[PDB]
Amino acid sequence: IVNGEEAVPGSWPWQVSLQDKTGFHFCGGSLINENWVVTAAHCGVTTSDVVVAGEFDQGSSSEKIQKLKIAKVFKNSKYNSLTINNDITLLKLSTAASFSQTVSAVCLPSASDDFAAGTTCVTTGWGLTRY
Amino acid sequence: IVNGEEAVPGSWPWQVSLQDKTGFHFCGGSLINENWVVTAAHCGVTTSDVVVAGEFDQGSSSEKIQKLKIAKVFKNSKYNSLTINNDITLLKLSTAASFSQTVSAVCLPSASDDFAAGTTCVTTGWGLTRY
Amino acid sequence: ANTPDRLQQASLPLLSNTNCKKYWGTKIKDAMICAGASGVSSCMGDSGGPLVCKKNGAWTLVGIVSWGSSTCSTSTPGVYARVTALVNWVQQTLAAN
Amino acid sequence: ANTPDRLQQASLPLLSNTNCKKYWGTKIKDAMICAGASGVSSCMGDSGGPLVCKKNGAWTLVGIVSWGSSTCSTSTPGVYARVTALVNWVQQTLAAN
Amino acid sequence: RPDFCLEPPYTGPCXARIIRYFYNAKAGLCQTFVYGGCRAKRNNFKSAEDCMRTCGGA
Amino acid sequence: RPDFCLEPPYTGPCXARIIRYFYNAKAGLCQTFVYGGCRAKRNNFKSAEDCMRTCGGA
Amino acid sequence: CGVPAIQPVLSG
Amino acid sequence: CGVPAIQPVLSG
Repeated sequence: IVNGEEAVPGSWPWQVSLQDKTGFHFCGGSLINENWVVTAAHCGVTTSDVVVAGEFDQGSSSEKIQKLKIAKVFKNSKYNSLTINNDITLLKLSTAASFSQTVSAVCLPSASDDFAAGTTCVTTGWGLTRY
Repeated sequence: IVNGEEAVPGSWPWQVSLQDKTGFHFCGGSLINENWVVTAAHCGVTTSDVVVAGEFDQGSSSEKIQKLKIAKVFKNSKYNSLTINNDITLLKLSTAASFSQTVSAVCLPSASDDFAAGTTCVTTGWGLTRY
Repeated sequence: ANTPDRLQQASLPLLSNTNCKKYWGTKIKDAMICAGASGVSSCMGDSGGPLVCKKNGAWTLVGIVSWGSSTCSTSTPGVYARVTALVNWVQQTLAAN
Repeated sequence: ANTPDRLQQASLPLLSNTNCKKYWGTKIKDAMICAGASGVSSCMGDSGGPLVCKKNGAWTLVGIVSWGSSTCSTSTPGVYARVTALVNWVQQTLAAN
Repeated sequence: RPDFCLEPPYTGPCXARIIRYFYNAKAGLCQTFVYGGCRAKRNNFKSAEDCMRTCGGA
Repeated sequence: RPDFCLEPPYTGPCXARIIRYFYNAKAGLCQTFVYGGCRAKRNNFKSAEDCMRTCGGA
Repeated sequence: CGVPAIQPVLSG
Repeated sequence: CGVPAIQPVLSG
């Protein structure tokens, strides 16, 4: 996030980090319950990647996190790799996340919810702070 | 070779190119007979690498070369990986080179031969022409 | 550059489709929602993370970070997967698995 | 930064060990022979190739490209595996295989 | 070799941080870069070996 | 991570052209370079995976 | 869902 | 050995 700010640690407890088998962060995601993460289809997640829950400081080797294996990847079959439309994938965890002060789920909208233009919303992540 | 010059094509017929399985040149070598190439021990050659004989222009896909598989690698056991002393390895080819106008062997000296300081000699290769 | 070690956040406004299309035109499709152009920008490594808005006091997933400016410009709209257009698929997938 | 497509050659003088050690000192060992410092230099990708000297109408392998200046300087001695010191091992290896 | 091997690496518009390989003709070998996850150009490979088999020597 | 992960890649004095990996702390990932074949420093790996398992995040 | 145990602080 | 069918030509 460019021109964002540091979050209060643990205050976005659904935020997960998607990492390869060496620990390299390539995408974020959101817990929607103890067994499922929603992320983008273009992230290309496979069952060799892992879901890291409870993280704040990726440079702290001591921080207490849950590295969770992925049992199955459900890429929306209508994801359009040309137009980028329908850009969503679900990850089913092989072992449930253990919810806690720093790990819990985001709510999901109903299909009919109207979120008005101009509403102040928030986005979070470990992406670049400078391109 | 820095500040060398282009060879006459085929005029160094013992010069081989040692390449990995994708065709990437990492070292030279010299044919000493139809079945054996001598090269440096620090080149780290393995039986997955290949000996390319008869080459002049590595950018020409139409040149008539012999890609030769390596059956066994004989690194001198006295090669000293700290001091670089005894830097020699022999490659036994699994199929013989076919000697020809552009492919043939260099002679080997005897252990007692003397090559006097100041003798003008020649070295050849596809190494960098500028560092 | 390299990513920050520590989790970042930014507040930002949802954009109407009409205002988003003033920049991105017909690249904006029916399962996309735009936000930002407000001095912040999602950027590489943010993809797949959340865009949340409060609904009756509870943070609710409205977007998934998807794509945008190729230099993460903070004056152009960021584009997010529109979760309302995709949540029926989410619920069906959970129910079946 | 990339190698030449076409095979290169250079003429260069053999150096005495004493003159070679004036630059490289005790790094020169008994199965090494030095050549060059004469306006040419072997460089990355040349290793393992030949240093040949011609006598009686025939070319003979006297050195194997080994090591030298870490920037391939043409004014310092190149170092080559000294084939006379290693050819007994060559012949033994061929005879056994 | 294919001319697409001479194009600079292309991160694209998506915001992932995915490690890919591209052929760098100035160096003569494949190098890693960060790909955004969508709209890849052809000089974009999942391994160094694929990259070098396709573009080596360009 | 080990401090050797922060050192620039080292080609060394030998004259081979061997593809190796080093961790680039400025970029945050491993990158290829040309190794001369002897006297390797520790930020020098035969695969990207080895490099990232040893130096990733330095 | 959607209610962090640790409240976020946003400069706004 | 040692006698190329194509004779090398060296400047100098």
